[PDB]
Formats: sequence, C-alpha cells, structure tokens
Amino acid sequence: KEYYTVK
Amino acid sequence: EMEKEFEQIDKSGSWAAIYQDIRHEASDFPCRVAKLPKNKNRNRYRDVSPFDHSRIKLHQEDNDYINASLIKMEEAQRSYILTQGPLPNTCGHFWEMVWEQKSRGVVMLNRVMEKGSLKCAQYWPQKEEKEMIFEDTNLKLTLISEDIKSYYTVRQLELENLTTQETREILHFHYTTWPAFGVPESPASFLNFLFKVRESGSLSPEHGPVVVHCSAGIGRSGTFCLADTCLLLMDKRKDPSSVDIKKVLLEMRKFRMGLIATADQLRFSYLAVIEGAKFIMGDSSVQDQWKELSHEDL
Repeated sequence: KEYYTVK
Repeated sequence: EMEKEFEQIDKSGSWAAIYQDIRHEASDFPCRVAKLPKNKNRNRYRDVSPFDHSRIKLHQEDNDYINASLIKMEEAQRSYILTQGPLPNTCGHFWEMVWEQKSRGVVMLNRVMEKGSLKCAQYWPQKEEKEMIFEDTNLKLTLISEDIKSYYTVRQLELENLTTQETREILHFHYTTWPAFGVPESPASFLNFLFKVRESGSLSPEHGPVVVHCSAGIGRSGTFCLADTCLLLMDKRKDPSSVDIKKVLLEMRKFRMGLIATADQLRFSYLAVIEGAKFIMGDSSVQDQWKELSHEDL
C-alpha cells in the first residue's frame, strides 16, 4: 500500500 | 511479580490502553537521510524510516543509505540490526551490510508472499546450483544446506567477497508461520525458534549484530528482539521480577521507530517472557518440552 498503516 | 501484572491487564482488558500509551511515550528523532529523494526507492514504506543517529551506514562511497537500524542494548549487552525486507534493488545493499557489519546470522520473520502482497524480494538462493551474484556490491551468495521444519527453516549460506576472495558462513533462520500484524502459534514455537537461534552462536558478541527483518523491520522483528532482550536482562540482573517490559520496549524504540505493531503482539511478548523465565530460573529441561510442544517435526 506504500503506507505501513493501511486501510 | 510480572506474572501478576499480566493477569491484571488481561482481566482488566487494558492491553490496547497500555499499547497506545507506549506509542505516546516513544522517542522521535530526525530521519533526514531516509527522507532524501535519492533514497525514496530504498524504502519499502513511506512512514517507516531509520533514525539518523542509529542508521547503519554502507561503506560505499556513492550512497551509504540502507533502511536498517542498530539497536544497541547497553545493559543487556546485545546489539541487533533491524531492517526492512530487502527490495529488488536493495538485495545487494542487504548483503553488503551483512558483510561490513560482520553478522553471522539473519533472522527472517515474514514470507516473500503474504496474503497476495509482495512484502520481500527473494534475496537468498533456493537451489544450491543457482547461486546469486550481486554485481553492484561485488558479493556472491551460495546455498550450502537447509534443514526444513514444520514451521521454520534453517539455511546455511556462503557469502563470498569477490574483491578479496574471502568467504563466510551465514545462518539464515526463516520463521514461515508468523502472520503480518499477527502472533506466533504459541509461546513454545516462538521460544523454540529463539533458542535455536541462540544455540547457533549467531547471537554471540564475537560476531557482529544479528540481522533481524520482516516486512518493515519493526513489528514482528520488534517482538523477537524484545523477548530475547528481556530474557537476557532477567539472567544478567539475576531476578525475573526485575524486568519492566514496557521500559525495555521504550529503550529499544530509542533506536528504531514503531517496534511492536499490535496490542496483541505486546501481549505475546509478556506471554513469551513469562514462559521463557522458566528456563532462566534454572528449569533447564523446559527447553526440550518447547521442542516437543512446537511440532517442529512433520
């Protein structure tokens, strides 16, 4: 997602 | 006694409360090098970076950046390197780090594929006869043997320095059943794995720090190093009641952000340090029960 905290 | 503290948190149910409390208290340092644009493609995640002050530095003249942190537990007397799962372009830097830092073991806690999302590049060879050659960093990597197990695999590798012809043996400890943001099947399977790593000598101080990695190098890798470090302190201090896991985790977080990713991973850490204390207290033979309990045969 490229972001470690995803949705 | 830490055993009491755990049963309180459970009955009370304040695990996420304790957890969020630690995010709030965790250190926060600059990450300038990680945020340089030339280094954009060397990071797997945009919100996970090494602090400038503990980042590992490649001994190459061009660009010395790799997303890896040196976690130097002064009291416990053990250093770890935590890093992200290598990217397709950083595999050569990974092994350059392993060589320059004189590591002897690598602990890998994730799988190359995990729920359809590629969380790591295939950076070690799977067949003896197809060895990898990293030309940018001048290293050759050969699989020599493996010992497959029901939930982990130990590989033996030869890392050759093409420049000097020198060679070294590297032990690869791959834990294959630990889901992202998840926890090991049991404290036993975990501790059996930890103690396998311990017995190999990879954690000895005659060697460079062991390299530990998962997808981002903070969540599962965090749980692993917290447990080993707490078990070390209980032994060095000579009292199991001594260790405050929250105080130890906060110490580690001075060296890399985000260690331990879920409230349930924090709980498993208490659980695992509580179980492992049996061994530290003198019950040498609980170790053989962990091996039995883990089903490492199948």
